[PDB]
Amino acid sequence: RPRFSFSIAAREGKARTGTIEMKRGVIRTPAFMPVGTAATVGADIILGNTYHLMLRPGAERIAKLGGLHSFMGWDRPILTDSGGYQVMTKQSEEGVTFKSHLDGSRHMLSPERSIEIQHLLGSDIVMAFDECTPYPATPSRAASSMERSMRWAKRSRDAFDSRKEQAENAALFGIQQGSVFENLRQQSADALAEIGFDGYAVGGLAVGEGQDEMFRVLDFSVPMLPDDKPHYLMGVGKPDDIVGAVERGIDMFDCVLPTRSGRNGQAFTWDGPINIRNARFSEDLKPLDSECHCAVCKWSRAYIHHLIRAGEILGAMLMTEHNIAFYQQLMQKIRDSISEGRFSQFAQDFRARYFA
Amino acid sequence: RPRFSFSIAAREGKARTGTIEMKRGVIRTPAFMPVGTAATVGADIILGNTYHLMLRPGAERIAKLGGLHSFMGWDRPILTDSGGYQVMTKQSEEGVTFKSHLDGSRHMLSPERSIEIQHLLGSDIVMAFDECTPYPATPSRAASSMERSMRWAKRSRDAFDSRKEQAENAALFGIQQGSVFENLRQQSADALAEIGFDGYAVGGLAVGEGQDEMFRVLDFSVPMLPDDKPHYLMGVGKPDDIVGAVERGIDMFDCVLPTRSGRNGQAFTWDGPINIRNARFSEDLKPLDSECHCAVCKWSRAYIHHLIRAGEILGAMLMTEHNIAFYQQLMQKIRDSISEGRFSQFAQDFRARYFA
Ligand SMILES: Nc1nc2c(CCc3ccccc3)c3nc[nH]c3cc2c(=O)[nH]1
Ligand SMILES: Nc1nc2c(CCc3ccccc3)c3nc[nH]c3cc2c(=O)[nH]1
Ligand SMILES: [Zn+2]
Ligand SMILES: [Zn+2]
Repeated sequence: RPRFSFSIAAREGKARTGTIEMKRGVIRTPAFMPVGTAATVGADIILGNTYHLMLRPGAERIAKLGGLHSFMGWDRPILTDSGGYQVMTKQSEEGVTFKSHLDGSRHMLSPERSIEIQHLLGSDIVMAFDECTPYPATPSRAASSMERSMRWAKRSRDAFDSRKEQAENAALFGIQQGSVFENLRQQSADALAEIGFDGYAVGGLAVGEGQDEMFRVLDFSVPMLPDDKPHYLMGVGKPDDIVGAVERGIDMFDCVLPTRSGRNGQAFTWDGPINIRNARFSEDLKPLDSECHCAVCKWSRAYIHHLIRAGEILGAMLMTEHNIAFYQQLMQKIRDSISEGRFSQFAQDFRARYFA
Repeated sequence: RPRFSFSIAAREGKARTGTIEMKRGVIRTPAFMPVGTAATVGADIILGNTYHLMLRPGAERIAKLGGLHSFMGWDRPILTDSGGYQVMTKQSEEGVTFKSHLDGSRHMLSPERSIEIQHLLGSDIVMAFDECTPYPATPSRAASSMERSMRWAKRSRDAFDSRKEQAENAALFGIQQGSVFENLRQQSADALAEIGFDGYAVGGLAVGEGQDEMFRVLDFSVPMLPDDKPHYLMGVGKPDDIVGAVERGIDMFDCVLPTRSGRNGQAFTWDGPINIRNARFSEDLKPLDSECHCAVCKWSRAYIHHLIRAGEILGAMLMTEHNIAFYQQLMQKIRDSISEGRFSQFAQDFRARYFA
């Protein structure tokens, strides 16, 4: 396999389905990328949590232990974020400084240090070091923030290219910013394409703007990115957010929801989310989702309800496994429907059932 | 398979190894019986938690859902306790009354109601309704308590025999009491044998007495029980407690330790218990136990350490899976060594390593 090759196998409207080939494995797109620590080692790529890892146990320590693949027992691709979003504290053109709440140790984050940390973690897809602009933002502040992120994007590119093992075996994604403003999104896309990256992320969304505004921003933002490269929407999202983002040309997704909801009693089903702790499930013998193929859907809603209400860790684990599996089944149905030219119909059918 | 058949295949000293045949499966002895809600569905029999189940969701509701086997997705034998130990509040010759902290509902427990609840749960091994005598106890109070438990044992026998489906398909164990007093233990054993049960439990231990006292009580108590029937030590115990109890003729065990320790960072290993949260494991690449065959022993001590320190539910789940698996590997090595006539040597080797 090559270091990085993205090929589009089928299209329907703005939606695409295809593959990213990397040395450690093939990623089927559109892809959902789950938190790597969420369950036992389906997903083609998992996330490492750069910000958490640089605090505990530290990037150098992870490298001493053989890198994240050996550490987590996962030999397929891993994507890491650049760490600044999670941090953001004192910011400047050099980077961000912050104090660890874990032990008071001081940490600097800069484009160069972010790339170095991700190199030490051994991730396969490295994110440029950006500034996630807060929402809402004025045009002036969004522009200043986006401009700093583009200078940091070039510094991330150079730092990545200066590490031969990283340049030859990993891939680097640039991150578009610009808040909700079309002209800043265009300026950011042009700056990123002039630098050149392996894939392009749409950053600065899933920050509280709501689905309508998010879709409006995707409508003009995704076409600004190189069509022949993967498009990664960071932090998105609920199942209906994912369907609509694929309809707007997104290829890759991550979201805290499947694992967070799995810890707070919420299960995703084709009939929408349910809170399994509710008394209405105490005698419900149907599996979590009727059509779900996951291992949990052996276990009834009644039993999972019981486990969670009883405080048993098994309950939260089964809920999390189901949610992660549901997201991957969603992505499989998206990929198959695009490939078969029936994605528009799938999206309509999905939304009628999910919101009924 | 018969309703109940216990056969002893080999002996070494007071230790025995063999099988209990029941309609739903064969139980290899000496057996460890794990909490059924502890992990996904090795163990030959699991425990139901009668006291918890009669409060949530209620025995009638479990029966409406098809009984515990269907509810928990476990088609092999299940043992249930009689519920009074866990309850013990107002006590009398009729039984015990108590108020549920969950919803203030009033509940009575009597020998008849305890047997009925266990019938509704559908368990395969039913415990007689006893009074677990507190420790320490005076001879007079231990005697009064033991005498009440023997009257309740006969009432449990009669209630069990009056339910044809239970009498024909389940088994009933009587529970020896008498605190630490040899003459009361003898009186209790004689009373139970005159009633007649399928197996005999040694109750009233693992209540704070310490291993020396527990072994002293087993030394004279286990020989009082019918030799050709299984001997169940309730609530025991740490791995070294189990080894010494097998050396004294016990066939069946249950204990909260594997799951409790799995939730508080403690892992059982052949080199003794370790607290995985300790910083000394942050860079330890060895699996939880070096010789352990469980699935966790793919994962290093360093990674499990990280997961638990990071608050990830996956960490507690892997710890619990390892501990349950370690207990079953312990029981397998006990059974094999007795069968091969090398159990005395195994016990010596186990204790030298476990306490080194
Ligand atoms: N670098 C960066 N990360 C974002 C994340 C975290 C994604 C991430 C990837 C991999 C691991 C953890 C987190 C966002 N989450 C929601 N909205 C987000 C926006 C951004 C953004 O603009 N920039
Ligand atoms: N009925 C009874 N139970 C006991 C338990 C719970 C065993 C149990 C079995 C199955 C499920 C839950 C609990 C004890 N636990 C520690 N020491 C114990 C003593 C007794 C006892 O004397 N009587
Ligand atoms: Zn499922
Ligand atoms: Zn193990």
